[PDB]
Amino acid sequence: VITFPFLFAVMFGDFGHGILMTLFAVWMVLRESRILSQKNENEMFSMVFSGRYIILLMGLFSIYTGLIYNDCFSKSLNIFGSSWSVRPMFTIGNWTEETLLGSSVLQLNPAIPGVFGGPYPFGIDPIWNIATNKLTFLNSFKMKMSVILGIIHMLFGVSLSLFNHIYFKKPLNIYFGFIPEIIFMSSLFGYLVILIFYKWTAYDAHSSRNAPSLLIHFINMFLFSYPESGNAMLYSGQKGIQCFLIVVAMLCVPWMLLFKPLILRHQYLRKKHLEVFDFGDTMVHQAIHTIEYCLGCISNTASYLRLWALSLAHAQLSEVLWTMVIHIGLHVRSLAGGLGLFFIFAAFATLTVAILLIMEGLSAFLHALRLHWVEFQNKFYTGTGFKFLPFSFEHIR
Amino acid sequence: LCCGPKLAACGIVLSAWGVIMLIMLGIFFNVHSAVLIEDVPFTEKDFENGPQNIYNLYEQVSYNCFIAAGLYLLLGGFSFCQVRLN
Amino acid sequence: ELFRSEEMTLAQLFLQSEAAYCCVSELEELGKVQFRDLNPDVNVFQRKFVNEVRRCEEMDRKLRFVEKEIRKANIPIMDTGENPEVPFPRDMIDLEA
Amino acid sequence: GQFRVVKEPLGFVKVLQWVFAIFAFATCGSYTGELRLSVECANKTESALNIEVEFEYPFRLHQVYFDAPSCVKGGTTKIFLVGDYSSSAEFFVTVAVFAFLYSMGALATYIFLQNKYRENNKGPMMDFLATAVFAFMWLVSSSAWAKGLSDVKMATDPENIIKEMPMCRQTGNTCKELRDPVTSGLNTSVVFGFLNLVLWVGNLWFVFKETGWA
Amino acid sequence: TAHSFALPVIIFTTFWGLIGIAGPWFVPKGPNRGVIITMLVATAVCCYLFWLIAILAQLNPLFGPQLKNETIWYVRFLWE
Amino acid sequence: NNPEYSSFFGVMGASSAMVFSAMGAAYGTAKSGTGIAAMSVMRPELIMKSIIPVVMAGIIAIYGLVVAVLIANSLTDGITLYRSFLQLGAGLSVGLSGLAAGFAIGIVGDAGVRGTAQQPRLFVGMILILIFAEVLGLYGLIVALILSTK
Amino acid sequence: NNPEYSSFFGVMGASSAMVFSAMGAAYGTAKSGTGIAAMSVMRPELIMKSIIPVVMAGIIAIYGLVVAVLIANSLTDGITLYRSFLQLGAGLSVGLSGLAAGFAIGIVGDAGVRGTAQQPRLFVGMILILIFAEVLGLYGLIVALILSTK
Amino acid sequence: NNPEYSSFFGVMGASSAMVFSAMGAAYGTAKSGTGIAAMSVMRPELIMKSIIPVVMAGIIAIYGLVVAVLIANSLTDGITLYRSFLQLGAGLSVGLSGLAAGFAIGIVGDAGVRGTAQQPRLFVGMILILIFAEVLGLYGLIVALILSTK
Repeated sequence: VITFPFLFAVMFGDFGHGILMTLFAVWMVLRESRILSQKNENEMFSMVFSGRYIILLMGLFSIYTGLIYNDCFSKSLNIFGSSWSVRPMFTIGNWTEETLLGSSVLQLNPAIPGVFGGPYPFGIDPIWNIATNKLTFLNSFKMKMSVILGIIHMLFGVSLSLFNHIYFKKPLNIYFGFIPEIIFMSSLFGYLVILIFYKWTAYDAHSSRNAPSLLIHFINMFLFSYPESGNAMLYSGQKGIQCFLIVVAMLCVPWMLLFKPLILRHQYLRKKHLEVFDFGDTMVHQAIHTIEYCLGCISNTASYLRLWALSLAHAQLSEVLWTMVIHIGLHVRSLAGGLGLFFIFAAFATLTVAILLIMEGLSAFLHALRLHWVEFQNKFYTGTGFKFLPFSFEHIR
Repeated sequence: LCCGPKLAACGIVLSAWGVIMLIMLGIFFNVHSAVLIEDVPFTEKDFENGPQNIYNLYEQVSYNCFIAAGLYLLLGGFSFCQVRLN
Repeated sequence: ELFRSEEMTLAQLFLQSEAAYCCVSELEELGKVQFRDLNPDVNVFQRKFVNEVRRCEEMDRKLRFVEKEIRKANIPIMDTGENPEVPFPRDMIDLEA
Repeated sequence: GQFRVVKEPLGFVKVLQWVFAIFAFATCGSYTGELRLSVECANKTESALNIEVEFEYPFRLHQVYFDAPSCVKGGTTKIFLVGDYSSSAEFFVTVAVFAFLYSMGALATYIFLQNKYRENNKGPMMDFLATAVFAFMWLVSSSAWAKGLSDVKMATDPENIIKEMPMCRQTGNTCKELRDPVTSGLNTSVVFGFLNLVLWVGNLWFVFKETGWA
Repeated sequence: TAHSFALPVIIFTTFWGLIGIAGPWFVPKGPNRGVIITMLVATAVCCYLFWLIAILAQLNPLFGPQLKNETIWYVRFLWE
Repeated sequence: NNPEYSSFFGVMGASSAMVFSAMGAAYGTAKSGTGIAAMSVMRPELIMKSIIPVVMAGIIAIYGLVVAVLIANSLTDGITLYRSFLQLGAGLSVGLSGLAAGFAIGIVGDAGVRGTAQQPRLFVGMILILIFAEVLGLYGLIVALILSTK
Repeated sequence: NNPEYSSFFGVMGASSAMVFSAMGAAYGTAKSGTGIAAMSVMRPELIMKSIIPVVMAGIIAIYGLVVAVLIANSLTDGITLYRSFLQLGAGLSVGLSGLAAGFAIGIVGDAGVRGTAQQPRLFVGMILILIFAEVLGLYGLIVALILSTK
Repeated sequence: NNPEYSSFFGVMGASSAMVFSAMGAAYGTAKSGTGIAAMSVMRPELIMKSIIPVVMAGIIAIYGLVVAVLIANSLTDGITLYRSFLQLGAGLSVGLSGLAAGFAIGIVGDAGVRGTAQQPRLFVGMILILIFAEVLGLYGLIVALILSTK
């Protein structure tokens, strides 16, 4: 009810398009009586109307996520005042009118103390919408956000599995699955989230020239291939801590795999002999479950980068549809530009509805559905029940 | 004149969206807000003596946006009239 | 609540053949139950009340023909929304007439 | 008409709340100020003899700047002023306008339609709610505007500007103030803020009687 | 233009923590209570985490933006 | 100093990442849309549920766009030839893996939609097979990202 | 240096942006027109609705035209080689992505039009699939603009 | 000193390791998916068992990804031409071995699924055949690991 709108909003983050979506959802909710009574074969309208209460939360949380991205139709709002400032580059730095004249795109740095004034208090700093190096920051931030959200969501599903196991009395499931399963997930990928937050809270412009790469360190962490040249270690004791983490991850695979078939063999073939138990089939079953758990962990952790992929696609499509439709009418010298804007805005509205709200909205919808169906539900929700379909007077239609 | 009720509904919704957005856009240009610099039609020789030279063009584009918003308001009125006929 | 599936249970009825119609009408109105087929080995046309089912289909054909003619005509169909549970006594014959 | 109502403890209080916050706008929203200083540089021929700069009531001072000397080659440097204080000053004047408009409307009700006001004590209830909201509005705006007026004085202070300006940090240079913007009007503005706050607190009982809750 | 990183965290942490912890108790005793509590708690998690990631991603930056000289010249005047 | 023609291979990385991903998405959409069109004539109500293959095909174009934009924003005049090669390698690794994923999505989607017309229970398996087909483009993206950020 | 031949790659970027987009549009118009002609023998009233695929095929060529004009205006005699490569990359990114989008539009339009002749409910499904196909050309355009103005 | 063009063979090793493994996995998934879809029309019960061929095909893509990640992680600008050739060799050995393994998986998976619909006894033999067709990817992976970590 909440995470699906929230992940959709992660994909579709744009405050203005979220406003439009919320307005549409509120229109449908308010007019639901008329819409309910005026039934017709319009598949699109009827299905969307049935989904109306989903779209309400979708629009509201796309509003929230667009504000956190500090984006509105590909433009930021700058309500709290930017943390990034330019004047210190001249006052304290060595810039000058001659430097501006001689460099077209120039630069900026926080090393001089006056430029950077802390994090913009609600979301991304507005200067990024006018900075050319925008995506160098946005892509890193969004990759890290995708990793964090995906890992936390998969961990949430793994945790939900326990509430099933206790009720159903699957003690072997509990002790040689979930506990090993969550230990595996936290040791391998939860540690990556911890590293992401550590790098954000620890490493700074003064460490810029030697700051490491999380991808490379994370992979060498699997390979046990600690290098001694190039980039430096993330923190003291990382070698030992990482070694412990990988070793526990390795041990967990046999821990999940072997004991369940072995204890089942014990209690259903040694006992009751000292429906029938098949050692080979059970071994294959639990080996299948473990191989799937681990390769699914890797593939799903990667698959949550789908969030960033869609976010970047949406952001760039909004940028182009602004900068080559309504930018046309804005960047004209004459006063007839108002009527030009009228027509160009008709075109802008139609194209934005067709592409961003419909195509990208639909893509985000189905991607959030896919994530919930597989990358999150594979952890706890078996989903092999029936729908209770009662003898209950459906014939009003 | 006359038109289909669906056409009139589309017209009024489009007019509302256009009015709101373009009024806001004109406001934000008249504010000289920085995030919209790239859309101002200034020329490379307008950067000599100070921000006023470009403030004037910001004002011009804001006036264009307000004019467009007025056009969309008139369209919205006409579409509301069409809906009333239907 | 929506937290997890509602507790569910099977039950069975021994029910006077005369009172079966009344009870199934009341249970249709109630709508908190799902019947299951106990005699699937014999096709659904070879069973007892299928003759009454056929009579109901003839009635529905009559009503749908009249409804189509009404659609062809200009007079509105009323949407009052009355939802009575049909009784057991043979109102079927009066309605057929 | 009910012109005699304007004499009464409620009508008179409304006249007070109308002349006040109007004088507050006249003192705050009308403000445009100026600043001057002078410098004798280590090389006397490079002296910045005269400086003049100006500002307005919204007090977005950081967008204001003046060409100070650099005491090198006689070239100048662009000294911007310090900070902005809209949240104090603009908020205070906006509250003043709100109160002015509401009290004008209240006098309009009193003079011609006070029976409609007294009907079912709904007019008294709405005026009591208005007084309650304006108490908070003036309280917060007046505190923020006291701090903001102190900030305006500290930001505009020519001696503060000289201390921030690094010329005195070089040897040989001398710098001094030449003019400091007038303060009486803005002091009167904040004084009006406090007076309006106390009146809005006091009128609670004056309307509580009419609501019947007194 | 310093946004000291104590006030924003206090504000939004108390905000979202209250939404996710105290609001559940204020939801009335009714049938939809459980679903409503779940919405409150999980909205707290999702939104608070999103904001926290966004603000920490800017805490301690490694580099500064890159700007066309025109926007440098403009923002130099406009912003503090 | 670094050679003048170095930027060519990086630019080709960007253009390839976009072009081959677009080809994969185009083939996937074409075959899936033909399947949906054949399915509709008999089973209209499945039309919307059966658009999912088109969406998963579009994911591949989005992946190509991500890598292409990343490389384009990473390009520079003085790009070292090593970085140019890294960008070309990432561009191809995402573009051609996305092309393969588009082939897989198109064929699986066409056959699966046609089948789901005849037997609704196939839908879940069709979704699983489409996921396995799309994770190929995802792996291509992973390799492209590792190469490029390295 | 900036060799004397440097503008060759930019000119080829412009030529590609136009030629390949035009071929995509020509295919997306040929297949769609054949489908419309085959359908109209029995559903003459569906012609105007079913012309939409031709319109989107033309939109592909308009993307190509935009990028080609942009490159041809950015060309200069002293165009540095790095900029020339950027323009070639933009040209291919728009042109061949538009070609893939045109193939997708042509196949989808043909199949969906022949379908909507027999099942009218397929029309809006066609519209969605065609928008997905044309979004491939739009992605090509986005990457082309980024490269060209980089 | 090591030549500037050395890294080209390493980046092609990574790109090949991923691209050809992806093509093999795509063929294996696509043909097995069409087989599953055709089977599901009559025997819906067998979808979740018959999915196994697709898992086997995906494991080939995982092999490709692992080798590509090893190569990409081992890349540098000064990478000696010997190590660059070793990485190209690893990339080819895993990419084309996975290509062959995926083709075998696709063919045998389709045939085995369709036969298992007719004759359930065929399932165990299909598993054995898939394992023999898939360990080719594992042999390619072993050779690629040796060459890449050498």
